[PDB]
Amino acid sequence: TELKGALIGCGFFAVNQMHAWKDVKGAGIAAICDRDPKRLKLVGDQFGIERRYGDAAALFADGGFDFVDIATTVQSHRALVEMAAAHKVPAICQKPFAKSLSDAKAMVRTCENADIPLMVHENFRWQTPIQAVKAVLESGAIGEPFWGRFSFRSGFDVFSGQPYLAEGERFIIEDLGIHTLDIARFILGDVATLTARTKRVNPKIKGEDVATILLDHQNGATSIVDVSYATKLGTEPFPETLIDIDGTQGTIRLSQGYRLEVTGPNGMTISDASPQLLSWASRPWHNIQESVLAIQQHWTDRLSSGGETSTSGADNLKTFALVEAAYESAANGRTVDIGAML
Amino acid sequence: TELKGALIGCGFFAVNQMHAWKDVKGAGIAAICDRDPKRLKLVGDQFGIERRYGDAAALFADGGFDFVDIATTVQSHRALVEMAAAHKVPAICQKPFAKSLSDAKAMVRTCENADIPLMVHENFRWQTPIQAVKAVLESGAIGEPFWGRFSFRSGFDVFSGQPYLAEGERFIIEDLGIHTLDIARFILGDVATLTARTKRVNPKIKGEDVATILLDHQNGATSIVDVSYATKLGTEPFPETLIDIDGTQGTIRLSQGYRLEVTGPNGMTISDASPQLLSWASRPWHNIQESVLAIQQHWTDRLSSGGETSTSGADNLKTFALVEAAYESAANGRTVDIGAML
Ligand SMILES: NC(=O)c1ccc[n+]([C@@H]2O[C@H](COP(=O)([O-])OP(=O)(O)OC[C@H]3O[C@@H](n4cnc5c(N)ncnc54)[C@H](O)[C@@H]3O)[C@@H](O)[C@H]2O)c1
Ligand SMILES: NC(=O)c1ccc[n+]([C@@H]2O[C@H](COP(=O)([O-])OP(=O)(O)OC[C@H]3O[C@@H](n4cnc5c(N)ncnc54)[C@H](O)[C@@H]3O)[C@@H](O)[C@H]2O)c1
Ligand SMILES: CC(C)(O)[C@H](O)C(=O)O
Ligand SMILES: CC(C)(O)[C@H](O)C(=O)O
Ligand SMILES: [Mg+2]
Ligand SMILES: [Mg+2]
Repeated sequence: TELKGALIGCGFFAVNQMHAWKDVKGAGIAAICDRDPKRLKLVGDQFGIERRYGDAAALFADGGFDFVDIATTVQSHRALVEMAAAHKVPAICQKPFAKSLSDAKAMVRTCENADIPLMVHENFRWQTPIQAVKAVLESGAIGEPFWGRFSFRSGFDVFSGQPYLAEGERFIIEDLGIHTLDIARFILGDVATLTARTKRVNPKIKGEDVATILLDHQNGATSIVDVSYATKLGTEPFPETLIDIDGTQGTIRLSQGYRLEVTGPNGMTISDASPQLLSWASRPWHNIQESVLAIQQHWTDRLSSGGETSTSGADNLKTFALVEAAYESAANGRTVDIGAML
Repeated sequence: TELKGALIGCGFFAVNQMHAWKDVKGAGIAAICDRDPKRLKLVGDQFGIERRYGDAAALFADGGFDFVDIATTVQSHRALVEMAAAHKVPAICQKPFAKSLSDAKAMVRTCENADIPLMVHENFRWQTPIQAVKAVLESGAIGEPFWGRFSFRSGFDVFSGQPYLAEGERFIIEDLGIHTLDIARFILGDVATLTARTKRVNPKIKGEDVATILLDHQNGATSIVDVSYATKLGTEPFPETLIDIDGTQGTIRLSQGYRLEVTGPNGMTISDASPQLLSWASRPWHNIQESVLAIQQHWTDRLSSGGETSTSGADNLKTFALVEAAYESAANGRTVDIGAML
């Protein structure tokens, strides 16, 4: 049977989510919503969507959908999730989850009280290369992991497609580090303590565009999360996340161009962990775009079976707390206890 | 007209220093000293040295040398440098400089009061690839540096050539990280604050074999110093230090195999930054062995010109403070102020 979705926020990234919902087996978009009638019209016509709302309140009043997909900017996330919980509509919410850890917890609390699933659309861990790093480590190929590096250093002009990124006092950790930190948790488990440093290099923005974060994982592992939008390389890696993992019996090295090198007791293997190229995908976004389909299918599968999602609201709190801790650490110059925040 | 040197400590690394002394123009070794008569004979015969001593006191009593090269283990460093100062003999001392920052400071003050040059033999910054990274950065090719990584991750059995490294409670930071931290200072300047984590992976050693360090440089830059002797790769990089620098106008990437990539406003260049393999050198140590010639020739030039050496006693205090601070940080879990130690 065929699940019916409403997408709220028909913006730049929502277009990818709409393409992917078409591709998803067992779900489709029955209605869309946007405050901007130019976007409502553009996306409605492109994807052949008849039901079109100028405000979310009216969309929820009319009903007719089994889940909601919140692709708006952060300012409206809490309100829209709360509206979803009040109407008992299962909700997907884009990152950043909320404006603070408090708002995030209240959002998780409200959805639990209404007994509806809540998933954060956190798609970086759903990329094919990141899945492959996880599979290799889980298999036992390199023994117990003790050290990692998770790197996203770019000079790509993200500000064209996403103008708001140049305007906030907070930029790179909230926008991108949120993903890289999620990957660190996904691969090496939850974090106990964290230390962070930030810098603004680009003179045309208001926010920090370089962040370096040292993680002490609960399992004993140390990792480095380093992110930059001021790194000028001869070959632009956007939007590849590069990963080094050292274990007691081996190494994983995910390097640029999706090359995956695994050394264990048996010896070295090299694999191509490149993503697929979907019909609607576009270089260099294709890795992210594939991961949109993966996470949207995952949601659809879990909604049908009754299980929890991988980047559930509850789980995402442990990612989001690292974002808020990194800002705190960067300002105070202090190591921050994550356990105490949650 | 050559400067006549005396070498104290005819151990395994001293062989490299003796070879290089032969190559150095304007200096040579006239006497040697070792407490072990087997080593005194081996090195004496190999290099054709007539004057041979069983103790440094008798050596300094007889005199007849212009400088002293101390290649003993750390225990006798303070005593030998003090003997040198009291006999007004310019002194080179192997790393680690001393057992504590306190001893090193007193060693520096004694040489300053005796009006004699004191160089620490700290040779990693004299490696051809590392000099190449310095030169590129100073040229302004990548603008002002804001971020760096300095990385030495090996699975190499250093314990055969140097069995004392397996014995002590302190291992990788004191032995290897001392170099990596010195390089970080050389490239990005002095450090204000420091945070460090350590781990023992290898079951068959007493000390820590993994260390990850975060540096806040006085000039505003942030760097990562990560060192490991428990890293099992498909190609062994021992003993290469891999360096990434990001600047306002470009990047530097010194990668495995002495590959030096520089991206700036005029495109990207790729060059070979590998060492000259000297007649007496031997792979893969030829990197370290060339730097022995470079630093000893440097000493000899500065002893003639009367200028301060690059890794002088006074300079090396600012590297040694970082080793001490890193052990402290790793035990405390706290960030350490470097300026308050000096
Ligand atoms: N990898 C990823 O998953 C990924 C990639 C890019 C962006 N994002 C995230 O997606 C979100 C949206 O990013 P974007 O670049 O598409 O922004 P955008 O500004 O292009 O789109 C937001 C849209 O939502 C509408 N909107 C805002 N508030 C609303 C409300 N209360 N009701 C109805 N409509 C509303 C706006 O009119 C706009 O069209 C952001 O939170 C961003 O962090 C995620
Ligand atoms: N890249 C480098 O610069 C590099 C490389 C290896 C070792 N080292 C350093 O060089 C030093 C020596 O290392 P090694 O591996 O050659 O050690 P080693 O044990 O081979 O050599 C030390 C020698 O000094 C002698 N000795 C000790 N105390 C003495 C005293 N009071 N008087 C006279 N002789 C004495 C010993 O008999 C021994 O032969 C160490 O401090 C080490 O940290 C530096
Ligand atoms: C990769 C980008 C540009 O930071 C995007 O905002 C994202 O969150 O995926
Ligand atoms: C770190 C090494 C290679 O073991 C050696 O002691 C050195 O200082 O070069
Ligand atoms: Mg579908
Ligand atoms: Mg000579």
